[PDB]
Amino acid sequence: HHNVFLRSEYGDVGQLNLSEHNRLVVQRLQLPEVSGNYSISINGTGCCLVQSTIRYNIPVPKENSAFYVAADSVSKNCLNGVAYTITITVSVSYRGLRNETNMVIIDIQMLSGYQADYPSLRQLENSQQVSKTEEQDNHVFLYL
Amino acid sequence: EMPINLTLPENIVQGSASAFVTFVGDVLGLPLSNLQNLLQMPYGCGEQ
Ligand SMILES: *[C@@H]1O[C@H](CO)[C@@H](O)[C@H](O)[C@H]1NC(C)=O
Ligand SMILES: *[C@@H]1O[C@H](CO)[C@@H](O)[C@H](O)[C@H]1NC(C)=O
Ligand SMILES: *[C@@H]1O[C@H](CO)[C@@H](O)[C@H](O)[C@H]1NC(C)=O
Ligand SMILES: *[C@@H]1O[C@H](CO)[C@@H](O)[C@H](O)[C@H]1NC(C)=O
Repeated sequence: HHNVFLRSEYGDVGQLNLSEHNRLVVQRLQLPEVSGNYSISINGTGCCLVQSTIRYNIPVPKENSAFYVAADSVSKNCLNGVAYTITITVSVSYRGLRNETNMVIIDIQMLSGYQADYPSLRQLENSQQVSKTEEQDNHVFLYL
Repeated sequence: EMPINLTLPENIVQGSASAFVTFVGDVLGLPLSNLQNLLQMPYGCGEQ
């Protein structure tokens, strides 16, 4: 048996109940205020899990020493602003103290309204530097 | 009666902020409906 309830300084956010029926389905809660002061409580007998997650975006925090990556690109057919074809080049290096590195994954997000060049990806594949390529949901993943 | 210790980092993009709370009726209940997607990290290898 469990009854769980969330409070803020202005009111009670949620009052959920967990029993034999409510055992395999997950309960979802979203806080309307992202900078509030909330408190949960669970009452009854049994064992339960609580998860609290925060989701946000950060603008590419490249300010500290880390697994070094330098990405840039060039144009070949630049016309009246937007260029039809783009050529992306990246440089990768390892700067940790470990003995040797394991397999690595590089992800590139497409520059808004573009799409991958399948012949270029397969040329990268048949050349022996990337062992696997993949393109989905405007992200290109290369597995080194 | 535990509060929630949430602190958004400085130099954060405005408008991108969400606070979620997940509850489960069993200890091993969460990895049930997300079995195809335990992790957002992509696949592509034998161990993956
Ligand atoms: C227990 O859960 C049931 C589910 O429908 C509902 O009656 C209510 O949320 C709870 N009842 C209580 C706490 O008396
Ligand atoms: C939020 O509630 C907590 C409860 O301890 C306390 O810090 C204070 O009442 C509130 N803090 C704010 C409004 O910054
Ligand atoms: C790490 O282990 C490797 C063996 O694979 C060897 O070079 C040495 O014992 C360790 N240190 C460095 C710097 O590699
Ligand atoms: C948790 O509380 C600590 C205080 O001990 C605070 O420094 C930190 O910003 C809070 N939030 C997170 C996500 O650690």
